[PDB]
Amino acid sequence: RKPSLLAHPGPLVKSEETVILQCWSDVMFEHFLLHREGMFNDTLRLIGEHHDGVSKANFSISRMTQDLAGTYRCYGSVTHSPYQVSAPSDPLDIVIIGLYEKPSLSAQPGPTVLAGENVTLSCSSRSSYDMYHLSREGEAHERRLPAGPKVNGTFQADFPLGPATHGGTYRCFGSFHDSPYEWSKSSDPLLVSVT
Repeated sequence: RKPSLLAHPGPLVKSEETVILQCWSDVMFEHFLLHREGMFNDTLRLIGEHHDGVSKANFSISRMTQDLAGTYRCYGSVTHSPYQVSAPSDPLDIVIIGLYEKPSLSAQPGPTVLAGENVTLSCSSRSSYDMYHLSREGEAHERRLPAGPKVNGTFQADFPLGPATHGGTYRCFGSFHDSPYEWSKSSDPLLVSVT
């Protein structure tokens, strides 16, 4: 069975700041394997610490650098079965943010709608970002879309939210094709409310 993987304080890290990745399972794993897919692929074996019912292991990053950015997954293991590991934790993208000008985030028809209204959030900027990333507070994986051709000055991606059900606070970021885990500064948060 797969462990959990979380970043403290969060997966979106400013350049040279710290982040700690933690693997944990209510299953008493002796060791955890933390695997990163990115510019520098690596798999680290961490010793599981037992904390009253929980087994967990940390991988601490003192200064966030692009070599540590990427998609991470954790596996739990036990020594009586050295050649087998648990199913993988859900992937967690550790990204470096705050590297470029923050984009603009707007909602159509607007940020306050009735349930069912078809809402679209648009991320835009004068910077020539190749991709935009949409983050919703409290929701795990960022959505992404390629920026639309420059419509004379502006580069933008339109994220459909579909018929409104639940509100949320959204933020967005731009990135370049050369580096999928290096993003701009966050747009100002947008609160979408649904009645």
